[PDB]
Amino acid sequence: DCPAPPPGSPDIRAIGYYTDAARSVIDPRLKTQNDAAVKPLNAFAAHVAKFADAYAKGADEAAGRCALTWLDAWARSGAMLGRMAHVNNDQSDYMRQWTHGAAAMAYLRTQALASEQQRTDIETWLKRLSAANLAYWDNPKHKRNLHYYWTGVGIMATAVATRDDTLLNTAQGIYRAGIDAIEPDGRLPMEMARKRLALHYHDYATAPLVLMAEMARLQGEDWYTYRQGALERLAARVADGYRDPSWFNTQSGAVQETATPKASSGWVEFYRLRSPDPMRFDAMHAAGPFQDPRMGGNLTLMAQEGIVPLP
Repeated sequence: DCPAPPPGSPDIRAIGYYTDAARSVIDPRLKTQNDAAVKPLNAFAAHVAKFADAYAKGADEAAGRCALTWLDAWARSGAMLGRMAHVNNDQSDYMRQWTHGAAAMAYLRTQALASEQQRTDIETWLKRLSAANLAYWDNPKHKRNLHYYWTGVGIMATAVATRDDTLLNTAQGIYRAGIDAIEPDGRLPMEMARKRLALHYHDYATAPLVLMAEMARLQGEDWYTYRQGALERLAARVADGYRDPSWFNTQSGAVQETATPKASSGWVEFYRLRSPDPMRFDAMHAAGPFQDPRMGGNLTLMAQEGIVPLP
């Protein structure tokens, strides 16, 4: 019983909700308007990740076809390929980057059940989404923070699913841009300027880089070896900050919000299997399970069973 797919409009009109210069203080009304506006995008992502999780469970190919049913529908309608709105900020482009990621991840781990018209429809739609998100960064005034790192997620999964080598090289450049931006002390300067949200924005910048390196294993490449030691410092700062936020308080100049690891912090399931000091990540691991549609669904299960379940 595959549920009805929601409509896939070409246009996205998301609304920025930050009111300060450091983009750290949130307007309740401006947030609630954005959520309702992006609700079809947030609903599409959660279901296709859920449909991928049920397929990964085993003995549930219908769930796998259900995710393809949803992806095919948004592919043929040209979803997210139309007009991008800039109310206050570029939130619409950011939502296109996340939803394309969730869409690509759901396709990457379910494509084994795809039909030939489902392949042409979804892969073509995934490639134009990859191109549209990429060209957005050609304006050098768009500053390449975690939204740039998150852009590589949809491109990387599109490249592994379609064996597109140019899209692979493009995603690799996004990943290496993130690793190269880490300072010797393990900080990300554009994420440290977020005042009370410096720890949250260091944590959500680590997730796209971990997921991209984990998808590189699927093509037999170990991207964790690029400038080895840098990613460890940034992940170590995140884990330490959840235990004691004093370093983020000093370097950001503002006391951090008190929040527990959740959702995209599930990159720690993947990275604890790789770190030279995996016990630093015990406390974050204990806060699981971890699921995030923008990263493919359940991160604890994918960290144990692999990202693509064997057909």
